[PDB]
Amino acid sequence: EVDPTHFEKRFLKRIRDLGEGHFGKVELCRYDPEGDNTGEQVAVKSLKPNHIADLKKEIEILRNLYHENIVKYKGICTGNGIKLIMEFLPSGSLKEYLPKNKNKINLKQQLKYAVQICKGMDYLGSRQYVHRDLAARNVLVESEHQVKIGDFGLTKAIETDKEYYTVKDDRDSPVFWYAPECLMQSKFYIASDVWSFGVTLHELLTYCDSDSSPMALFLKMIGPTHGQMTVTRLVNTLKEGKRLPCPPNCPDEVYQLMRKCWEFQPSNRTSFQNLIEGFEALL
Ligand SMILES: Cc1n[nH]c2[nH]c(=O)cc([C@H]3CC[C@H](CC#N)CC3)c12
Repeated sequence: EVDPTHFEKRFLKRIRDLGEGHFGKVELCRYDPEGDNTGEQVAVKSLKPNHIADLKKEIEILRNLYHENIVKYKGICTGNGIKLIMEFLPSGSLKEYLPKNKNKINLKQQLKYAVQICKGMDYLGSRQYVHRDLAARNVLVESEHQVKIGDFGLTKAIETDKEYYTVKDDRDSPVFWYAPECLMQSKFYIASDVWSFGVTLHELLTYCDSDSSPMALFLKMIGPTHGQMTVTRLVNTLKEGKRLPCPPNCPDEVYQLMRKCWEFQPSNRTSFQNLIEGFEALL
């Protein structure tokens, strides 16, 4: 019998590199058994040359997630060493899509994408998981009307009888998408992911312009060349009460909901289900 989720490594042939996430690297590949370039194009995540247990945990997370605004698990490709086979969204991430499609995508469509991310993140949060990496580069574009969350490499399960995941390894962390308690105390909540959405929402409203990215804007405020002290400087700036400014051609009613995602203490911060009600009211 043939398992459809069991992808043989020999048939799987590469096309291009799509992205790389700390240790795992994601490559576009054509799975073509018959050998005439008629095969299905699939996204193929695998380890950069261990973090096999981390990838195996990521695989088992994604396999059991079923949601419209979350990327589809297609299968696995297994000597040891394992590869995660996902569906291929050709339009790509918001980082690549939004700059190239400013004419098609308007504020009304941007808020629809924003709701769809929250619906994916609320589904994720309700299943006792914490994402730890919500940024525009990880938000994929299925079509002009649909977006999906297309990476779960830093996704971890919230522990037993506790409201946060105690972070151990944090070498390459997106510090400019991270809330103060993640930077300071190194313990990641669901309310932390709301902060990360707030920055993703800013990225979305700015059409993922590199000149006005979160990294670029924070570096303009705190200082461009401080290196090792950058993160402690970044906290001290957020302690004073200095947030990312309102994007150009962004309403205050949108920006105020974005500001509610960046309240200092997580206990008095807005949630995803609350944000859906906020955006839909404007729609
Ligand atoms: C899955 C995935 N399926 N289809 C796609 N098309 C893309 O252009 C990019 C991707 C992904 C490539 C890997 C990055 C990881 C990061 N940071 C997320 C985005 C995918």
